[PDB]
This record gives sequence, C-alpha cells and structure tokens, in this order.
Amino acid sequence: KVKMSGLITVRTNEPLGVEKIKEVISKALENIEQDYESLLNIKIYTIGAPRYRVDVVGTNPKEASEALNQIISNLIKIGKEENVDISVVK
Amino acid sequence: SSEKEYVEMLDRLYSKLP
Amino acid sequence: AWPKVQPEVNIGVVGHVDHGKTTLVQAITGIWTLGYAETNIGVCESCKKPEAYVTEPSCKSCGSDDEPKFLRRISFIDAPGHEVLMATMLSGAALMDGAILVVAANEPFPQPQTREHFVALGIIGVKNLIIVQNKVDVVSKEEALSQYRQIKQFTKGTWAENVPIIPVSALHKINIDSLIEGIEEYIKTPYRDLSQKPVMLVIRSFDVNKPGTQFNELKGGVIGGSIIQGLFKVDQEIKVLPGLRVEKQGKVSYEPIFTKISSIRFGDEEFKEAKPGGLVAIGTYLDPSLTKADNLLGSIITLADAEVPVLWNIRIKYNLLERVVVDPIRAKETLMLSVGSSTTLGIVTSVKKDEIEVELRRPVAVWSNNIRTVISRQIAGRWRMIGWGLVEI
Ligand SMILES: Nc1nc2c(ncn2[C@@H]2O[C@H](COP(=O)(O)OP(=O)(O)O)[C@@H](O)[C@H]2O)c(=O)[nH]1
Ligand SMILES: [Mg+2]
Repeated sequence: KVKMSGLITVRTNEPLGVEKIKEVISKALENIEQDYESLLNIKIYTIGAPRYRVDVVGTNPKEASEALNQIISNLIKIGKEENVDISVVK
Repeated sequence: SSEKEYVEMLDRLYSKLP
Repeated sequence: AWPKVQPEVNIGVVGHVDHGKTTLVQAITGIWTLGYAETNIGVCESCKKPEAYVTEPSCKSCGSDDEPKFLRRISFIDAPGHEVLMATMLSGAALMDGAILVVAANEPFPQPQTREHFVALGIIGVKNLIIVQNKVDVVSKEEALSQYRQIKQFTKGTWAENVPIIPVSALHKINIDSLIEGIEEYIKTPYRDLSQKPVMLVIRSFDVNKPGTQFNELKGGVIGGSIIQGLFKVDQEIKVLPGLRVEKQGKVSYEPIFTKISSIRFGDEEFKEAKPGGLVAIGTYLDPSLTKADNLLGSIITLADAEVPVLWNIRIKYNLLERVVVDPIRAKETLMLSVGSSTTLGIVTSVKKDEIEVELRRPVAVWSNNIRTVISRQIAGRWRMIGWGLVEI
C-alpha cells in the first residue's frame, strides 16, 4: 500500500458554515474511486481548523498522487463556487 | 437589618463553631 | 424531584482580596472557583428558618423527610482578580442583578478594594446588596459586633443604608443557610422583558473539535457568553457583530457573520431556549476557524435581522473616579475603552465637558443608546481604569 497526504486550509463565512464545508468536500470526493481503481480509502480530517489533512491510500503510487491532486483541484474549484476558501499549505 | 437581628445571627454562629 | 432549569439571576460577589469570596461561593454552591458557579435553591416547608433553606433535594439537614420546595436556580460571579471584577461590572460585560459584599471580620473595615467595589455597585445601580461579615470564627464577638457598627456607620446616609448584614463562616460553612435566606429576601429575581431584541455578549469562543475529526463529523464553533436581554432559541438565525474583518485593497471593513443556533446549554444541561441569567454555551454552524481560542471574545450576537449601529467613532459622556483601580483626560490621548466584553484602543478627538469623542482602532456594536463603557489609561506601561461613561447614539 501507498499513502499520499496533502495539507490544506479551509474556511467559509457562509451562513451554513460548517455544513457548507462538508458539502464541498463530499462533492470533491464523489466517484473518485471510479477514476482511480487502485484506491483503497481516503480520509479528510481537521488537525486544528482552518487546517485539514487529506490522506489517500491505494496500491498504485501514481494513481494515489493523481487522485490526491484531483481531490485538491476539486476542492479549490468547487469551493470557489460555494464561497469556501480552500488552498494548499507549503 | 436591626442590631438585635444581627446579634441573634451572630450568637447562632458562635454556638456552632467547634 | 427538582426540575432542570437555567439560572434565572446573577449575583456578584465582591470585597477585598483574601476575605473569603471564593470559599463563600464554594460553601454556597459546593463549587470551587471570570469564576462562575450555579446552584438550585429550595425550602423545607415543614422546617424552621434559616435551616429550612437548602441547595439540594433533601430536608434531612434540618430534621425532615419531606421533599423540599424548589425555588429557583441562581448563579454567582466571582473573579480572582480585583481589577477584573472592577472591569466586569463597570463595563457591564457580565449581568448582575444583585451582589454580596464580603467583609472579613478579621481586618479593619473598609479595606482599599472593598471601598472601590462599593462605589462601583453604586455606579452601576446594583441596589440589591447583602453585606457578608466573614471569618467571624477568628474574632471575638466583641470584635465582630464592633465592625458591624462600623459598617452600619459607613452605609448610613447612602443607598446601602438599610442593607442587611449577615455574619457567617465560609470556612466552617456556618450560617450559610441564613445567607441563603438573605439572598431569597434581598436579591429577588428581576422582571425580564422577553420582547426586547435578543442580545448576547460574547465572553468565550471555542473550537471543540478534537484533532483528527473526520470532516463529516466537524462541529460548528461554540460561543460562550451572557444574554443581556431577550430570548434566544435553537434554530434562530443570528449574526456576530461587528463580525469579520474584510480587506478589499485600500478599504478595510467589518461584516456581520451570519449563522444559526444549533444548541443551547447551561452547564451539562441542554435547552431549546435561553433567557437572561447565568452564563450560556451556544453551539452554532460557524466555521470553527472563526471561534477557536476565544477569537470572537468582545463580539455580541443578535438576530440576523436586528438593526445595530457598528461605529468607528463614538461620543462618551464620562466621569473620572477619585483613584486609579487621577489626572484629567486630554485630547490626542490614547485610551482603552471597554464596551460590553470588547476592549478597544482609541484616540480622543475632542474634549469639551463631561463629554468626549473617540476615534476607535476597531468599531463597536451599540445595540442600544447609553450602554456603559470603562475608561482606562496606560500608566507606567500597564493600562489602569480611571473612569467610566455612557456611549451616546
Ligand atoms: N477563618 C476563616 N478563613 C476563611 C474563611 N473563608 C475563607 N477563609 C480563608 O481565607 C483565605 C482567603 O479566602 P479565598 O476564598 O481564597 O477568598 P478571596 O481571596 O476573597 O476570593 C483562604 O486562606 C481561606 O482558607 C472563613 O469563614 N474563616
Ligand atoms: Mg479567590
């Protein structure tokens, strides 16, 4: 197995707040398995808001890092749509 | 709120002090 | 058999440091101490006073087996700092419907702090006072009675002229029942106008999510504060004011943060609504990023539709105290102004007479005309309170 992790920043002033954050993330995860068949599981959690960690676990190093990047790409793009500011931390 | 009133409470206190 | 209800009244505990305020509170509530403790209050209808008054569903403490009658639930305000307490009531950050002035029969009356505390209660109009002569156990009755006369002598000619005096021994928990009887008699719960627009001062804000919490389980930020007026309910749409600091290029401004109340809790008890009284814990939908580590401390909360002035500049009809917890206030000066639970620096533009103008570094929400503000100035590197006033809209 291989684990690719990413570190991000997430925040919103939306009225639904935390519920809006969950909506963006699940929408970014939808059907990720159908795109990368080698994935076993993914976990997105807070490590002290606004910081969250995205851990992608699978059997193919390349597919895992591609999935990680697609998830992150989906998060930023979809977040801009729902007024949820998401960016990658260096 | 009278002295006599205060005093009675004061006696009650010392009467329970070990 | 007693019901689980929110505290309905706030009682401040003041007096010079080391006189027994925290022990007293602990002797009343059984809780050790902004310090804050709550306690139910009942009365054994069969028994005799003061013993008939209790803090728990039992009349054995006075020789009876009847279920005592529930009266109400009260909360106490007790701080470890002398100046924090002064800032609390002088700014109105914490609602006080009454107060207990603690006096140690041990030392001479009145001490320096005990003195400032009395002028404060007068300033904020807290009429319902009970003076508690404490630590009587370490003095002779002759001594006890002497100070009594000194106290009565001090209250003579003042609003506190007829204020009752109760001698107790917080340490040995003696005459605590007489004090309870006193509280029920002199510090009655005030009438509350529940039609006023809901206003809550934010004193704490937390992110209760433990690290590692899956995103779907993320909880909204929690707000801790004191409801000043009105009735808050679960599911109400509310907003945080001034709100979110926003920078658009050269313009900086503050935007109300809209959210919703997901839960209401007093201690370890939850409710569907909250009226004034006690300290409340409010769950919301807010991004935890905004509430973590008391980041909203100093804000206020109200219904999303409330019309509330948020101003950078304010006018304050003021008064200077006789001592520093006292030179006049002059223009071009930078003072610290405490409005509610917020504290903001600001420079004085004008100074005409019993009135001033202030350019605030951060704007404040004035949910009503003539709200109280504490005025402090930096002395020798530390900010000290030197006056108080009313903000005029
Ligand atoms: N003899 C005596 N000591 C007391 C009593 N109440 C409190 N104390 C003691 O006096 C000190 C100050 O009490 P504390 O509760 O911390 O009061 P605070 O400093 O006013 O908030 C502590 O050392 C207590 O043990 C009392 O009724 N009698
Ligand atoms: Mg203390």
